[PDB]
Amino acid sequence: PKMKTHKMAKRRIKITGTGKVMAFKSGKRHQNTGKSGDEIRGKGKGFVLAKAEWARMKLMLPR
Amino acid sequence: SKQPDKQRKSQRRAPLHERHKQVRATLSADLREEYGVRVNAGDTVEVLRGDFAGEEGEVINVDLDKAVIHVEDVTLEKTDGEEVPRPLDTSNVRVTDLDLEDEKREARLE
Amino acid sequence: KTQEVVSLLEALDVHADIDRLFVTS
RNA sequence: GGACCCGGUGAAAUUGAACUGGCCGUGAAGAUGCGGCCUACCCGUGGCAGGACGAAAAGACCCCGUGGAGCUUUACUGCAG
RNA sequence: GGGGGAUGACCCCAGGCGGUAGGGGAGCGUUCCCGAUGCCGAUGAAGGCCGACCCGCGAGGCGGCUGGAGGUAAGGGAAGU
RNA sequence: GAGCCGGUAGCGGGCGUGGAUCCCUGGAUGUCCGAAUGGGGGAACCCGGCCGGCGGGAACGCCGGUCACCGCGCUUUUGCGCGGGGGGAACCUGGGGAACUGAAACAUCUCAGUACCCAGAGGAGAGGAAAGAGAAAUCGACUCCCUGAGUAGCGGCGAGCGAAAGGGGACCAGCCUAAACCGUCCGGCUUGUCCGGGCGGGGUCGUGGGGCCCUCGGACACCGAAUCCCCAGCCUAGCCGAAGCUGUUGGGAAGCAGCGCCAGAGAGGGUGAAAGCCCCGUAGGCGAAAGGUGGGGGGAUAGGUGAGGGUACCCGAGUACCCCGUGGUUCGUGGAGCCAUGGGGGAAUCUGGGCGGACCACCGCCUAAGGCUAAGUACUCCGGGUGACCGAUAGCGCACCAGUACCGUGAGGGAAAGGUGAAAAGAACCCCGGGAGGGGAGUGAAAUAGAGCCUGAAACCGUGGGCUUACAAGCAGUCACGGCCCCGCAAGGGGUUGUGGCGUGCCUAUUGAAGCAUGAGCCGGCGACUCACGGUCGUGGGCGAGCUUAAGCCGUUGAGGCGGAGGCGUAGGGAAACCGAGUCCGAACAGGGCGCAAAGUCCGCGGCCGUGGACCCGAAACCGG
Repeated sequence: PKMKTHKMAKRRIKITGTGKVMAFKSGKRHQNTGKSGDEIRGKGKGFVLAKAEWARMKLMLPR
Repeated sequence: SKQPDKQRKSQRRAPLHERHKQVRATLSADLREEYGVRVNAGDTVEVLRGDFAGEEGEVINVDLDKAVIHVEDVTLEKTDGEEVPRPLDTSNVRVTDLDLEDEKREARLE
Repeated sequence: KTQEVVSLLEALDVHADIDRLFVTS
């Protein structure tokens, strides 16, 4: 039987039929960061390769 | 009785007469052919195998017990000397003169 | 009768019959 | 009084295996077994301890495992009272 | 790899081929389940004992002696090998 | 159905077809312990009342029978008559209830409500006609299997834990009582109208019960039992039961040969070496009882409920509901409910009162705060069946004078050891010798089959023979050349070595090893990358929409075949609303995801990945009894 860090599955996660997977930018923001603006324009989505294998897998099945 | 060993279980552990079941057989032409129902046991016959094969003799002792019987004829002598009746391998056993001079013998088998 | 088989037997025997293989409908 | 010679009995740890010499050199840096050399017949028993890194025991002294177990206080938390 | 392979195989030359973790391919015997229109053996099942034919091989075959009863599968399957 | 006094084969004696041995069932005895229970006690022993013969009581008095513990009802009277308790491998619910270990620490968490202990029910308990579930105004007992779903979701959101309604399936199934209303009374207070307990009314299934007034209406509706025989199934033995003989190599044949039969029963096993036909009480197939336990099923027992409107109304509970403190639940303090309760307040009897997850309006559901209820799932001590299950170091450890020998005070541990043969025919007699044991004879197919006596290998100790050995180094040895010795695979090889020639053993861990680093004395057998559910790529192949749960039926062999809840692909993009081959950011045509079909899917077989004790043994320790 199987499941998955359901977690990460929650937060950051979720694949495209492409056989690939992505999670929201993830620079700094949402903690400390009076910082700047344009930097703001720094949160869309970041797709890390290689590892996204543990991931995907470990999730595998439903997502 | 549907397995190998349940044969020792309803033959010798059960009714010893079940071993009678063993004294089963036939014999000469007469009697036989005539049928085969209603025995005698300590009757006469003449084996049909073992060196002694094709021999002439009679039924001496219903040994069911030992699992077979003895045939005066069929026998042997020791080494000290004296003669003696050998063991009768139930197996090769023949009976034609169906012991029945005894009205009760003729009222069962022949 | 299983001796009417000895029949419809002698009808067509051989070795393949060897095989054989009953079955009605 | 053993040990030694007789007769009777008759174990035991360790050990890959082995007919196992000294040298001066060497190799993983303290070699009977590798090189050169010198002495060198085959076996034994009564002994004498040096070497076989001899035996005993997978160091207790050491460090390493985000091992364990006991006592301590202004260590953390929690319970008993 | 490449020049034609009929199923073999045969010819050239290129071209290496030392290899532990470790990666890929190919084979060997071990006890069992088939008996894919399969059965040997009292003039020996099998194990044993001994060998200057067959294979790169792990094994085969086969012949001589032993011993009392078994079991072999030409082929695929299975596993306490 | 004709043999026997059990495994004892041996001596000595005996019962038996005017139905013995033994197979069955119901008996009567059942010495002492053990809940023990008459009383005591270091169990298996020692003590007491009543009856008892009366008994040797030769001119002198005893065992036997018996009897009685204590907690339970209650005909209470002075209490007479019923139940219990002790077991029991495994399985069941309640009562109580833990660390390891994972999280690569560890306090939350996990292992778990597991392991253990306790109590107790049963042959099954568990549970069980709904103040339930959820929301299509849809569903309805409880249980269990598949599925839902590893989803919704819980969380130092980390390791992990991880529901349910709904759909498919097995089964079906329903009933009661306080429930003061009515009347009956019985006992009290003290006469009224109070509480009381036995009788009925009703004694609620899905809201009704009474009490009143008119319509009523005037026979098929059996449960968890109750009942009768019924097929009562089994209970061990029930019994028939197809069909060959000659010849032959053989110590033995059932083999090799010649002719012959069976047949719904060629399932195997025993038979002197392998039979359908020799034995088999077997499968063919029919058989079978006076006693012990069912459904099916037949009947009455049937116990038992079973229609109409109206009325101001009184009648399933002592605590619902609320505050705090825990539980279970997927919920780990949370926006956090339902049900269950530890303490404290302490409502209502049908416009009543909980519920549909804080609460509130409205809608929708349900009617508690007592009880009984077979069947559908679990478990093997027992008996059977079957084996790609074992073969004496494997299997339960234990294949038969083993949970016994033996160490342990104890709790507890806990072994080894099977095999002659066709049957004893098991070695009379003679020999050396105190014997054991060895030499002959005899059984015999063979005893180098010979009494722990089948096969009986190695290691290891012997007896002879070939070769070889005293100025010689290395485990090894292997290449050359020589002499002796034998040539059942001869002009080629066997064996042994005298010399010389080149040579550092073998395993783990190591930068590196002969080793002086460890591993091993020698031989034989056991002994270490497995299985399951998932997922993951590769491949062998069946349809491209592919594919099957659980179950229903069919089953010497037992033959699969139907089952369409589901689940992965059929677009995806997004937190979502939602849009959609387009979409999210945004107010901009600048990018992210995707479109572009390339399409899987089931299965088989594999290299792997997660959960698993999971490549195999290894410690110090923690936790329970």
